[PDB]
Amino acid sequence: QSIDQLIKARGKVYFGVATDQNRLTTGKNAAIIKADFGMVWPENSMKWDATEPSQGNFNFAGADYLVNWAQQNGKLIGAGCLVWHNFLPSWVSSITDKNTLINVMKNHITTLMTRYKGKIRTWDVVGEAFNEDGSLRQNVFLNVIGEDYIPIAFQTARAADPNAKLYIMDYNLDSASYPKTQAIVNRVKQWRAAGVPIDGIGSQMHLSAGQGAGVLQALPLLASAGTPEVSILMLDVAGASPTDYVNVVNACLNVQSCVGITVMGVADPDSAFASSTPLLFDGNFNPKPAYNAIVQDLQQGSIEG
Ligand SMILES: O=[N+]([O-])c1ccc2nn[nH]c2c1
Repeated sequence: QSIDQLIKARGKVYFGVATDQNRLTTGKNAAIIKADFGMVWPENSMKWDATEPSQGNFNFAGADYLVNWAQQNGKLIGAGCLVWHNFLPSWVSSITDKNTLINVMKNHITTLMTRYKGKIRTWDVVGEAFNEDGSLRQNVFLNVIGEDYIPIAFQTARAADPNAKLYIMDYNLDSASYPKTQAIVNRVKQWRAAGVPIDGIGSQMHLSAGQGAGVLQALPLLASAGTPEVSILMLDVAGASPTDYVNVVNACLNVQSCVGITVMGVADPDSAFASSTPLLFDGNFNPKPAYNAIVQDLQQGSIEG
């Protein structure tokens, strides 16, 4: 059974997966994605160091392949991350002039979003902007531009493609009592109050065993920022326990504004954390216990009021 179909039947938008051209042309990835997933994200091909490796020199072959494959196969597309300290070329992080960095950031945003205008459901505009203690991360953007870089990025994105849902994403938002979780909620509330167009918070859920249960409290806390959407991104779970995975899925189901879940890949050998066997399919492309547990969970209705 298809977990995407099953989650749609429970009123959600999608169950998605990260992929790219290499995956689609090897293994059984394309067959599994066609059958079982409803949204794709580029694993690597939309990163800044993939797409703009030197100034104004855009590389779109990989991203184009994924977007076209998704279109041809009737899948939604998410993409990102546009402004991120990760995977950022040294030509960017060496800029010291404020107006230059502002325009470099804006052109990166606008060029990527314009190319795919109208085709992308969700853009992750700003990623990993917070320190663990909840203060803003001192990346090049914060150091050179200051905290206005976040509002500027979102407004620029809204202008470039008003159809897209614009997200901020971060990791270690998996515990309701952790400082980072409350801090992103607080900052997003105040950005939105000031007119900054943040449509979603995406929680990047690279989990260790046993962390699924806590998401049942963290995800509702994230939703309390009042964004129209929240989502689960980059999901994998060390050990791939059915209990962890079912708890994450149920957190999504419990949170009205949660639109869906994206897993970080299809099969274990293709994970960056392969030795932790953290995905839903094994090295034979058979569904693992966790996949089947999710299927059982989604088939079984809850008693609603
Ligand atoms: O959910 N995802 O797996 C995922 C992968 C790569 C991304 N880049 N920006 N957002 C992303 C989400």
